Amino acid sequence: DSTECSNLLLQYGSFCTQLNRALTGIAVEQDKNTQEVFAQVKQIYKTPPIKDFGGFNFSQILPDPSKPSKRSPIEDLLFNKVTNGLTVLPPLLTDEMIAQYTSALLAGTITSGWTFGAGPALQIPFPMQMAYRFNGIGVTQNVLYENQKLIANQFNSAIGKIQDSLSSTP
Amino acid sequence: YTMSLGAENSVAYSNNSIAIPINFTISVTTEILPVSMTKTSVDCTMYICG
Amino acid sequence: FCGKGYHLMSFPQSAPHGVVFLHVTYVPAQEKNFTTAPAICHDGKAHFPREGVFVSNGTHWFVTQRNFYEPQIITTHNTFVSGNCDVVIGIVNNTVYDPLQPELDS
Ligand SMILES: *[C@@H]1O[C@H](CO)[C@@H](O[C@@H]2O[C@H](CO)[C@@H](O)[C@H](O)[C@H]2NC(C)=O)[C@H](O)[C@H]1NC(C)=O
Ligand SMILES: *[C@@H]1O[C@H](CO)[C@@H](O[C@@H]2O[C@H](CO)[C@@H](O)[C@H](O)[C@H]2NC(C)=O)[C@H](O)[C@H]1NC(C)=O
Ligand SMILES: *[C@@H]1O[C@H](CO)[C@@H](O[C@@H]2O[C@H](CO)[C@@H](O)[C@H](O)[C@H]2NC(C)=O)[C@H](O)[C@H]1NC(C)=O
Ligand SMILES: *[C@@H]1O[C@H](CO)[C@@H](O[C@@H]2O[C@H](CO)[C@@H](O)[C@H](O)[C@H]2NC(C)=O)[C@H](O)[C@H]1NC(C)=O
Ligand SMILES: *[C@@H]1O[C@H](CO)[C@@H](O[C@@H]2O[C@H](CO)[C@@H](O)[C@H](O)[C@H]2NC(C)=O)[C@H](O)[C@H]1NC(C)=O
Ligand SMILES: *[C@@H]1O[C@H](CO)[C@@H](O)[C@H](O)[C@H]1NC(C)=O
Repeated sequence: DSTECSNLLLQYGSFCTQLNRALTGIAVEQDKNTQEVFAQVKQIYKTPPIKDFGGFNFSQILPDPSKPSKRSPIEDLLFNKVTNGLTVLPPLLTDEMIAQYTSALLAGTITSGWTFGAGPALQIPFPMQMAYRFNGIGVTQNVLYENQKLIANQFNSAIGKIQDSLSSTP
Repeated sequence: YTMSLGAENSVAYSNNSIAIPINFTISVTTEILPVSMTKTSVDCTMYICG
Repeated sequence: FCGKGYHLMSFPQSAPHGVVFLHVTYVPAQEKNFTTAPAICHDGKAHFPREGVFVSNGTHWFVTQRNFYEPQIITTHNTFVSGNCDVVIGIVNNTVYDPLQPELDS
């Protein structure tokens, strides 16, 4: 609040304008980064009420209705595990909207595979989508269909191990 | 206002239904990428001292 | 990476201190619902699509490419046999045509 200090500071020119401009550029850049990463879909997709995906369990990654924040158990664990003229500007996208974007991406990739990323979302059963992915890596569809229960059990076990590993590693 | 992320689109998922396209659109989109800047040189002696 | 949609080609254009890429992409449109099955049960054998998917318009079963609707008759050539019908969940019963059958029929 010193007037004399500001009067002496004016002799140095537009340094303060440069610093404010650079900080403003960084602040808008962070919001641009968040838009680029998360806002890649213009449709907010939602999962069907009945979670019949041919044995595949997505409860640990889909949003929990019981939680007020509408986050997944994995996302909730992630948020729990992260802990003089200065001001902190809030992010343009809040945590619930970012969670909503992730939920839309999850719903699109579960119900429509990769179709929603290239155009209109085309529905496909999840085992058939997994079979398409199997064909992508050079494994025939029959292997997926014959061993569907084993693949679903392995996927569920791996997702559970992911949650345990995140909860158990500092 | 509170911003809207996107229009809601509930995909009609079921265990035995698929959606197959009957048509296509040839879409051309633009992507602008900067490559170079203006090449500026500053004579340090002449700038500071003339 | 090269435009929104399935990338077909791109064209470069010069710009002041920059480049403009015109990405020509293929976008699916006018989608239609069909009834689908993982496999077709014929003669106690399970048939799976070689390059496409099984679709049904309500009464008849066909195999079509995934990105465009072009129904074709489910033949021996376009499907591959792996196992019986007891393992695959959701297999439906339908005939599989043989193009060799009229040759020895005549
Ligand atoms: C998917 O997995 C979740 C989590 O493992 C299952 O939810 C559990 O269900 C059992 C039995 O109903 C409960 O005792 C557990 O407490 C539940 N866990 C959680 C974290 O909620 C769920 O049953 C599985 N299946 C489906 C169809 O969602
Ligand atoms: C696929 O969509 C194209 C749109 O480009 C359709 O082409 C149009 O067809 C109508 C009907 O005859 C014409 O009046 C338009 O002039 C056509 N547009 C162009 C650019 O040629 C095409 O008919 C559609 N095909 C199907 C099977 O629906
Ligand atoms: C495929 O069938 C589904 C189910 O009949 C259609 O989904 C419904 O479409 C009507 C028409 O707009 C809506 O009023 C319903 O709310 C939709 N249901 C759900 C769960 O979203 C779907 O539109 C059909 N798709 C095509 C391309 O015909
Ligand atoms: C599904 O598509 C098949 C193939 O086009 C349809 O079968 C044709 O139906 C027309 C109209 O009755 C007949 O004139 C043709 O002779 C049929 N072709 C064959 C090979 O049988 C079938 O009707 C369609 N089903 C539905 C519900 O649309
Ligand atoms: C598809 O065809 C199979 C083969 O005939 C059917 O399985 C038969 O089902 C009847 C009724 O329960 C049994 O009496 C036979 O012993 C079964 N045969 C075999 C080889 O398993 C099956 O039911 C048919 N499915 C549909 C939907 O028509
Ligand atoms: C789809 O689910 C219904 C019950 O919801 C079941 O009767 C039917 O057999 C299932 N179809 C497939 C292909 O899994």
